[PDB]
Amino acid sequence: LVXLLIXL
Repeated sequence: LVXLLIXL
């Protein structure tokens, strides 16, 4: 969702 945070 945000780069590699929270999935993509």
